[PDB]
Amino acid sequence: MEMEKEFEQIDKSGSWAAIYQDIRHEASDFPSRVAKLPKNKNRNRYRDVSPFDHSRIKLHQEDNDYINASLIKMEEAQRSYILTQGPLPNTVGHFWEMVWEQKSRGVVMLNRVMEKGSLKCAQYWPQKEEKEMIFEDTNLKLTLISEDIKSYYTVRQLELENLTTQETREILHFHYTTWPDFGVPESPASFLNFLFKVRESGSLSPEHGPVVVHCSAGIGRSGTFCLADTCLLLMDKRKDPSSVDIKKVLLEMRKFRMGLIQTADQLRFSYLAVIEGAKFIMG
Ligand SMILES: O=C1CN2C[C@H](N1)c1ccccc1S2(=O)=O
Repeated sequence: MEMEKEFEQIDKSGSWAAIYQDIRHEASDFPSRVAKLPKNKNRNRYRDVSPFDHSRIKLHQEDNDYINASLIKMEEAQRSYILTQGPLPNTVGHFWEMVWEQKSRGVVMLNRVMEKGSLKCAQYWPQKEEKEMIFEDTNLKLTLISEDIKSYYTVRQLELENLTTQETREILHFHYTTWPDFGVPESPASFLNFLFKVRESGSLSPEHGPVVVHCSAGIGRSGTFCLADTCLLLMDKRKDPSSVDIKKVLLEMRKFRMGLIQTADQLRFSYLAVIEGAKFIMG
């Protein structure tokens, strides 16, 4: 079926939970043996969210190459994304090592450091120009260059230096700051505006390594971001845009990381975002 009318048909019939459970039943199951090794316990935020072995990002290190991060490679859309958990106190150096080694231009953050009164990720970037951060375990230096605070999101320019070679690179930090503590946003308009700002920066384009996208677990909000982006790109590429099937795209993405889209409300919000986004694109 088309999307917008499949949408109204699920709303009127109140069957979002059943649609979402079908997706959960049909989703791929692949091994995640490296994630579960005892030496990696303090590298995982949640025991039930792990990268598959076949698609995990490897650190360029001989001691321990493990990080909780996955490469989502979308072949028809010609887009790639790295989806990862919010960094832990003992993995902030690994996180920036990955950004460096994979040649990413941008980092997309969809959570606040504290939500619901608990810590959802480490404070992994510097908050003041004159107070830079040094990660001694991976030999990197990180400096805040500029910050632009808007009503729904903040954009930061950061300098990452490999202290071993003295090479430097400019990294863009795109921080969506207004996702509610409970539920999903009422309108997709500010999320779409944010997606378009990431696109306009070049951070999603083939002349760079894959964008790094995270929330707390790196599957819910993060899944919503890449699902909406890929669906909108396919609608621009195909002769028949009504052929884009959001449930099929989501199952393709779940071949590369488990659990993408965590609730039926997140699934409905993804539909809404793609539907509204397709109208603004045209033309
Ligand atoms: O509260 C935490 C802090 N760490 C990351 C994660 N959650 C965890 C989970 C199991 C054992 C140890 C750890 S940790 O490394 O202390």
